[PDB]
Amino acid sequence: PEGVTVVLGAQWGDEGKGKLVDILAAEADICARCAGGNNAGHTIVVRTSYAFNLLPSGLINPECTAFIGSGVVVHVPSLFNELDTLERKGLKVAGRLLVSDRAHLVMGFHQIKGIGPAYSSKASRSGLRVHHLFDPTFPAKFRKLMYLAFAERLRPFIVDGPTFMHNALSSGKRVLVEGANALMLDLDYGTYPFVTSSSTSIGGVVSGLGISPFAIKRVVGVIKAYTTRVGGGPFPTEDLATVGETLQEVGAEYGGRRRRCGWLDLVVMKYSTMINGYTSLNLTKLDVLDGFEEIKVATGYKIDGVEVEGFPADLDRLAKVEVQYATLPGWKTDISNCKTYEEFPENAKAYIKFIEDYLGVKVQYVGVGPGRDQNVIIF
Amino acid sequence: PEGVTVVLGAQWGDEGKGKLVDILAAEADICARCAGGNNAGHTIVVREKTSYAFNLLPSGLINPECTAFIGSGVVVHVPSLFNELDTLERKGLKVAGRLLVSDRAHLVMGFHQIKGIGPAYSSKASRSGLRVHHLFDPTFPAKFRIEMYLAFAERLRPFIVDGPTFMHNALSSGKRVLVEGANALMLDLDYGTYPFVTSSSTSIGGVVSGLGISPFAIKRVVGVIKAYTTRVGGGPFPTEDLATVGETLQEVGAEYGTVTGRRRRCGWLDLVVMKYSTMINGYTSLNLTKLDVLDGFEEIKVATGYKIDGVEVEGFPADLDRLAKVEVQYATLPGWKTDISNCKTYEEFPENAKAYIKFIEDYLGVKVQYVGVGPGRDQNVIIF
Repeated sequence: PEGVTVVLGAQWGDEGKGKLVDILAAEADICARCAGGNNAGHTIVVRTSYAFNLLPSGLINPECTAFIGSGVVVHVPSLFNELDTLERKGLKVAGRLLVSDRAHLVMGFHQIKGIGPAYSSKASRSGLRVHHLFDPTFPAKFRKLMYLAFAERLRPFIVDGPTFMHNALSSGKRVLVEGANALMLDLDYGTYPFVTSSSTSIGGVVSGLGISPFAIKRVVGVIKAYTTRVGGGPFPTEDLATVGETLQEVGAEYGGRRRRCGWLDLVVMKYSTMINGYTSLNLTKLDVLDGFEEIKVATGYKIDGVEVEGFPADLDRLAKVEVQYATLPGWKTDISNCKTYEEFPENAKAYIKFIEDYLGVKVQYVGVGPGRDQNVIIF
Repeated sequence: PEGVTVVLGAQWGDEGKGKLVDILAAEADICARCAGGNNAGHTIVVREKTSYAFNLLPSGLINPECTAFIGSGVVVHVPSLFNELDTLERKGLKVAGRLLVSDRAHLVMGFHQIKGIGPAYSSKASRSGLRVHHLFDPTFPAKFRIEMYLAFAERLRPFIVDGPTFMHNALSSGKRVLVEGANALMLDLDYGTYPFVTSSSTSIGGVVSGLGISPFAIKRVVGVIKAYTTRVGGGPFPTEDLATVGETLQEVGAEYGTVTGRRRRCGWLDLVVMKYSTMINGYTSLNLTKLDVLDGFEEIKVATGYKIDGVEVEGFPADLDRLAKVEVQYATLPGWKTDISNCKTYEEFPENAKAYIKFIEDYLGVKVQYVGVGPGRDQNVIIF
């Protein structure tokens, strides 16, 4: 598919989008970050473990060019620390990495991790951008609150972002975008104030790459088969007993701190679908439910007996929600080695179909194990 | 077009997008602001003449059956909102009851203005900002660290909606939505002449984000391009004319600040800017405005390229020092030396006004659909 394929986290993050991106990166010329900081650290294992944080994980495909868009905020020392770690693990990066000269810089005083403060300076228009590193007045306006050494290593990566991307699109490149974090952590549309400091959604891709909405061809939402959260604020399907602990342990849901775990929440997913306009879904970690006799799925919110439309901006109202559940029979079998849709147990299919039918969006990829190879492509 | 039609300023603002909005609002069910603040002062005149100032509110309200929507991406100063609203109604234009505001829009507070748009977007990024739903939150006074905003809260209540749902329902039931971009592309927080830009997106991405919709829902994006270039702020301005061309554009185009009275910086049409602008926004067609301002020009220059040290510059430079050293390549086109203000079809245009339009079209590869040829409401030409 010529043009732009986008991969977005659909919930509150850690959905495990890495394997999909890796699958998709094999058919992509360019892999790009459009927004956010080095705040969505994640690892993928290949034949050897590769850590990606600021850099597009599509770099695992050797013929891919990686691109950092103008919407990103960049901590230069972390960038090179991350790059050097990858190359000293045998992955050639330097000849394939391009950085928009308009991306903003996370400074040392920003970490007094600094992503939020960097986006704050940006809004203030007192922030410094990548092109400032080659500006002879850089030291002066820095003092108004070593990089020069980094500027030299960075110099050959620098491009004019709008131009690079336009040329890519014009010459018919297939471009893959890796969304940072996830929808419910979006600055506008997430559980504010428990969100990140920038767009995590599809608009952030249009803004962050400076492209036409017309160039977006696919938007694949990554939906974990159950829900997790890291931060505070409400979490309607959270389980604080045995179910929560089983999800925690079987799903290896830790950063070292355990993640909050809960049933799948399709009220969240319906709102997420509304904002992002998913063309298909990646249902991940489905194997984590292999041992469950029964599986509940949130299908509705009520307050004082009346159906609640959409997702509430007010968190006290969100806290008062009474969750309506569907209960689905488990499959009680190891699906970790399924390789076609047809090998799925009947109740695993039913589970996928329930999600599809509820959301009106087809499920295209299914992650069924921790390994790179452990996926099912449905169409 | 069922779905979203967007109107975006293509240069550094003040292109005169009002007549276009007025034209499009007549065929729109909903008119929306998606991003920015009360920062784009603009007026519409109707018939024996009466002028309506729109700032925060969609000027699409000039069509009486149209519903106005303020998106989640907007930053809102509530007292200004009601000052503007009451003035429109006290001139006989009914607004209250056609106006809906996303409960996720952020609030411009008084201490932000010590206009406050920037500081409000700064609080948003810090996630310490207050949003519209907070006005109905009993902890509002606590985290403020007032009596007037609670009074405003009550007037505000029947306007408040869930933004994503309202827009989703609108698109589902086939409503025609018109989005009025604020300011212009070269003032975009990412892509403009930073730091001489506004504090948010003025471009097409800000629409997708600010209304919380799918890129697929965007049907048309009409760029408003003034027949010459103006600027208000500091920083470089490649086609700026500091002499007689500048003063003539300034005077004939009435290029004075809305409230400040301060003359705008004026220069030739710059298509290098427009090529870059097109690149970001992906215009489906163009609105060429104030073409009549060139009616008295014997020759008209148009920037077609930038060079630095004799070598052509691709795109637009992020570095302003590099922009400042740009040496501009101009084409020179013969004027038409005639009054085009009463033309009402393309065919009535003088041969050299047609040439000017075609030159713009051929250079940018985007067709010109509307041409403004005078200050009056009626004074425009629809080409197709």
